[PDB]
Amino acid sequence: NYNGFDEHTEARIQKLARTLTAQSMQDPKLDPNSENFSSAAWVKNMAHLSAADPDFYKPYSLGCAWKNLSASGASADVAYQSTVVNIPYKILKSGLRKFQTNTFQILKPMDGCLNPGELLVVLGRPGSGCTTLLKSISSNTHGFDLGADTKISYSGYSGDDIKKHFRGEVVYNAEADVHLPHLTVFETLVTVARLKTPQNRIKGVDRESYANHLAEVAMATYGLSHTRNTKVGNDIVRGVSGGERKRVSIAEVSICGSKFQCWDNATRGLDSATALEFIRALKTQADISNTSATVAIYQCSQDAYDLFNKVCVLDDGYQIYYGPADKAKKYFEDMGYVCPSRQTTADFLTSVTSPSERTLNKDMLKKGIHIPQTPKEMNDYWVKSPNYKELMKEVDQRLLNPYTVSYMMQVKYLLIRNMWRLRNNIGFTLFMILGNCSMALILGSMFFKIMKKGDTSTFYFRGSAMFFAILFNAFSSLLEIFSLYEARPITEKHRTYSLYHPSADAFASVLSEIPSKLIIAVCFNIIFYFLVDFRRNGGVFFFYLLINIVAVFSMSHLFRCVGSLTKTLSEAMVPASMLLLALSMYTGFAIPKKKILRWSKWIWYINPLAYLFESLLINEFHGIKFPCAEYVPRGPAYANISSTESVCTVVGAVPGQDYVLGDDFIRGTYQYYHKDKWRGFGIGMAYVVFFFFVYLFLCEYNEGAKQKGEILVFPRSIVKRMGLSKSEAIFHWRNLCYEVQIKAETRRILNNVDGWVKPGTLTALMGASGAGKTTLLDCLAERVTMGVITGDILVNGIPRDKSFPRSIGYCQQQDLHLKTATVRESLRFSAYLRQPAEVSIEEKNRYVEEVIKILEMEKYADAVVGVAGEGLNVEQRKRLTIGVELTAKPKLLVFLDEPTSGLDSQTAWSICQLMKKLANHGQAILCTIHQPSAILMQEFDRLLFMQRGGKTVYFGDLGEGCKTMIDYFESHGAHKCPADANPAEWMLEVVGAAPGSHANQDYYEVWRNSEEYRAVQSELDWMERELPHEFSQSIIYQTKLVSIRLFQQYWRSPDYLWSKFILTIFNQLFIGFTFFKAGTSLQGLQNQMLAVFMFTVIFNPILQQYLPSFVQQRDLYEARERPSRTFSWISFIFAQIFVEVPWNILAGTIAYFIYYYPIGFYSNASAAGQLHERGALFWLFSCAFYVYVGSMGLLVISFNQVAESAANLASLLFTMSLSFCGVMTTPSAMPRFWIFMYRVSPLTYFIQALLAVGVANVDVKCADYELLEFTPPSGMTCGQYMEPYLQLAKTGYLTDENATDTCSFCQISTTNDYLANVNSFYSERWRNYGIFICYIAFNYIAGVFFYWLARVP
Ligand SMILES: Nc1ncnc2c1ncn2[C@@H]1O[C@H](COP(=O)(O)OP(=O)(O)OP(=O)(O)O)[C@@H](O)[C@H]1O
Ligand SMILES: Nc1ncnc2c1ncn2[C@@H]1O[C@H](COP(=O)(O)OP(=O)(O)O)[C@@H](O)[C@H]1O
Repeated sequence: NYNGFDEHTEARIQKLARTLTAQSMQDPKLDPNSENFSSAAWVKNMAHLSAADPDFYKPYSLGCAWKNLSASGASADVAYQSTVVNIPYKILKSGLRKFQTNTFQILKPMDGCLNPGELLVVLGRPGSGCTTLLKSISSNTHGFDLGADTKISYSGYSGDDIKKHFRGEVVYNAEADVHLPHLTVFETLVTVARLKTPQNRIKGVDRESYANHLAEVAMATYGLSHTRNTKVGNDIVRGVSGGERKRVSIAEVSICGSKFQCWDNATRGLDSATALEFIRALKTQADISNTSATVAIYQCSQDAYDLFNKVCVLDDGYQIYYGPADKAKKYFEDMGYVCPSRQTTADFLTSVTSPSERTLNKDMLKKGIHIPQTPKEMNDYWVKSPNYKELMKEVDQRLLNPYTVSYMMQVKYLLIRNMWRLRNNIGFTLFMILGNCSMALILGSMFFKIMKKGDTSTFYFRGSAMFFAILFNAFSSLLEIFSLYEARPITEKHRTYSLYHPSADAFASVLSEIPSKLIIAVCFNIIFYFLVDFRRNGGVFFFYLLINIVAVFSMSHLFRCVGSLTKTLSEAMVPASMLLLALSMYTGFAIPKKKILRWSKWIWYINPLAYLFESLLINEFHGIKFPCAEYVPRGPAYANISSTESVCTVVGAVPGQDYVLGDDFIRGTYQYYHKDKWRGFGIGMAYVVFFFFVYLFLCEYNEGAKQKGEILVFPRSIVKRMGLSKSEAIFHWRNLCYEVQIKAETRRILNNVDGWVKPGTLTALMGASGAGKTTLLDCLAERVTMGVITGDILVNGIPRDKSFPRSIGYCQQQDLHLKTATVRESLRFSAYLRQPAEVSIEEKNRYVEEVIKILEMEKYADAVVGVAGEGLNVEQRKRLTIGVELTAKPKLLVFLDEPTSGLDSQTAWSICQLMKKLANHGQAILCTIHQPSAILMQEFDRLLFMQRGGKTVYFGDLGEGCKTMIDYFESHGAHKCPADANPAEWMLEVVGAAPGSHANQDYYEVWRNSEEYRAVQSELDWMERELPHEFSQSIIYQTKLVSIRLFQQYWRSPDYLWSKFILTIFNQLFIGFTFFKAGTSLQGLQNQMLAVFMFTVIFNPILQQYLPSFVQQRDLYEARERPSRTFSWISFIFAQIFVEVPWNILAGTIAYFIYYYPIGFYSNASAAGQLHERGALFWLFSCAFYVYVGSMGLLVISFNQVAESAANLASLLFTMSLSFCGVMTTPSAMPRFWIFMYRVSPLTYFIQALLAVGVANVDVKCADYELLEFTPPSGMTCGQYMEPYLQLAKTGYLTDENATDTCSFCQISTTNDYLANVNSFYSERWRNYGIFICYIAFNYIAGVFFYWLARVP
């Protein structure tokens, strides 16, 4: 626990000061070693030492005064939900409404003043304008605008002053949880203390020693010195606790030296003890550094409220009170509202703004004196108050009278921090290194057997191997965008502190990835270059290595720029995919620079990979003569030949040559000239530098954070215009015990628990964290999977059946609903699937309307659930949860887990009122309650109080004012309950884990031996004597409803569908028009092969775009719908399949139309008289490919938990399939080992069939440079000369069969002969289609099976 600078921390800070000064030496009030030390002065000295630099004019302390502070913002309309059809018009409308609005008064004029060293607390129900006030007084006024009369002064400096010259002294923190998960607390603080060492003025101690001491004192002051070596952690990363993480925020801003602070959601997710610790850390900072700190908080504890100097109270943007915290209660008591004895003053002030919870004074209503009731009247009363006169007499008097370290040091310290991140999360780094190296080994091994010979038969494979080398080197670095997005929030926070240039963070993040890039570019390249057997000269190898290093750095900087412009990785996967396709496909291998069309030659000219690949090919081919592999006149009749009467079958060949010069081959095929060897390096370095600087400039400026109104979405159709079933049976349990085996061998978590719930009764379940409240609720609701349960649960004395889970409603604490569904649609979905099938749908609709009316939500009964930020809010989301569990007509009970937790006192009271209403309608509610107020506690009928380990201490009716419980506890030697004490806190103090957690005795024993225990046992015996289809709907009906809901999710998911379709359109149109009418020359056929190959590379983006949808539906299902027995996993998976399939078919049809015809396959079909059949088969293959991408996404996401891991696995499998497809290396040249991968990969059959359907059954038309030129023997024309050869090699043709001087010879006479080399046959098209369909079926079946394995209990 943290007690706010208590003597412990004074001693520990003296220890730290002794350490520092002894190290350095290697007035007595400030001397660590001599007696009479004062740690408070010591730390305070440091505050001066960093603030009072004679060269930095930062103020010692900033107050704040503000009068007439009005804040207004653009009115909040109802934004109709975006669907996949209406979003284009929405976009156009938004564009016209942004180029060519009425306002809402967020905050009515306010006054106030916060002096240095004071704590201000802002109270008010959500929506009252607390966040806007904090942003206004801290000058973070973006998304709204202040009035012309607003006068705000920071002890002389205007808002326009701190906004420029002192920004970072005035800080607003919407959250105190944003941190870097993998840095330890000490690392997180020492990096900041290094960036904030006034190092030009400290003498006698190394800058690092002083930074260490400063971070150590910051941990000591704020109670974190135990977490020195613990990872700061996160929600998903275990580490320090939430309270300790918020105190790390406090210590970090303390080191940063801010003077005016605002904490908006300070104690979100914190129980009273931890929230009080946080407020105590703020108080410690206030009196150690003189920092005025404002906070907005909910359910402020009285012990936490006492710490606050001043209170501001808001109501609908009106200021009802501003003054000392200890006078607010009395001020509102004079106004005419009476505080119930057991109400904390924070709760009293916040409830005075709640028409249904205020207790107006009757005495002043006897004499008929006016009491303001509406917020306008309360403000009109305050402005007339005498307290307002005092406050203004102070505010008037108050108004009438960049970085500590250089840029290089900032870069150095942030680089050290980045390395700390790397070695604290090394696993990802090792994954990158080893995955790249192993892909190197595999893919290079694929090239092992063919490069040994070194003949001219290896030229295409040399091209393709160099293509692989450059692509892999270029795109290896792309995993660091994850770290970029992970660090952006922290960079923004540290920017709002005048802590460092964001350019410094960008530059340091670039530098921290160099070691990984070099390790990869060494290991991968050594393995690949050795195995692929490129030129063995050391010089050429090192030139290759340098080119690859330049490639990786250029692409890393380009995609850092691309990621910088985007907000989330999902928003970047589309443009990044477009750039990836362009760069990869115009690199010079998929389409030689000769073959590129006039419309897209500029792409090749601006592609750094193009020049780098040119340099690589020049390096690999230049100057080495390759012996010939086969000459075109061949066989028996062609043994006696003169040199000039036979060529090599390769582009650069010359008749009579024993070899081909690689230079000629590249000049002819690619048009690369040795004079361009070093141009590629120069241009690559130019782009490296330019995009590095663009990345810095983008990270420096293009950032922002804007405010937004709480907007309901209300689907467009709406926007155009705009009883209960009694719980029937008693439920009870007896001698219930529970055990697990995970954290220990037979670790008990519920121990001899017993009790009951009856119709029309509200029973609270209480106990400190742990104590198995949620565990007991899960055990009773038959909701647990692990552990074993003994003791008997019963309904009317009979064991609970196997249909029991459908008779109980269980409202989970962390409610989760389909974010696209509306409230009414969600309720009706719940009713349609859970209520009995014999009930008509009209009756279910009527009941849903009745439930909507009961819970008071017809004002938002057609609102979209949305997210926590937009759509519904916490209160309305909890109301929807309760309604969803109610609309299933639970026969027996409604279990509620912590329905109030996380809310403010007024909405928690509204929830408790709803629960009491339901218990009055006839329901039987057993709700778990966490740290309730006395007013909330009063509403409950019965109480079941447990100790840690689920040891029941008191079961019974608590009675009025909790008097029965108080009497039971007092009558057994408990210390009495003070008349102002909350009874729940009192009983957790009597026995529990509350601060002061010592119990004079163990009260489980007292219960066991009590009178009430025997009363409970007698009643439970009498109930035992009183006793005298796993789903509600058929699997088909469940699948119908679930698939309908998923279709309504895809529709209304415009981002997913439109990213899918525009990615398909761009990628496929770009492939089609890059190879626009590629023709039927020998290079044309190869270009069409590589085009059909590029068609597949849309695999990964489509799968990754898809996976989040399944993950969302899966989270909803597993969390809520599975335990509720709403529908079976069969229905869930079949919906995930049926919905995905049609959209993928549509995408495949679009791709077919924009790919088949532009590339020219249709003319190839027509010339063969096979137009319609080949077109239909090509369209079938396109649709099958997209359906296959969907099915493989399902297969990988079925058993994987996170989407990213499933995407990585799918990418690995697709890489294997594509690499061994037989296109980058023919199976003949493949090593004997890898043929299995060439047989099992679906893309072999897909691409073989698709290229056969594209180019087969037409005549080859060799281009001028492709034709072989030689001369015939004496006296015979080339027809006679070549006739014997054509007799055997039944393919090839002569341009002039009768020519006698020199003849041009094309190897292949028909595209079928070329395809046979690729092993693609037009006779196997339908067989290959069948094989691909079987692949799709296997994917879906295996995905269903793996979901049943890894996920279904
Ligand atoms: N442009 C705008 N900016 C901010 N709020 C706006 C705007 N337009 C309307 N509002 C509304 O004004 C009210 C101001 O409340 P504000 O969000 O400032 O405090 P709060 O919501 O009580 O605090 P918290 O965000 O901590 O819950 C909100 O209900 C919001 O929906
Ligand atoms: N991984 C686990 N395996 C087995 N039991 C667990 C595990 N995690 C938590 N528990 C048990 O479940 C309890 C958490 O739920 P519970 O305590 O009922 O919620 P609350 O703390 O709100 O009452 C813990 O006290 C612990 O005894």
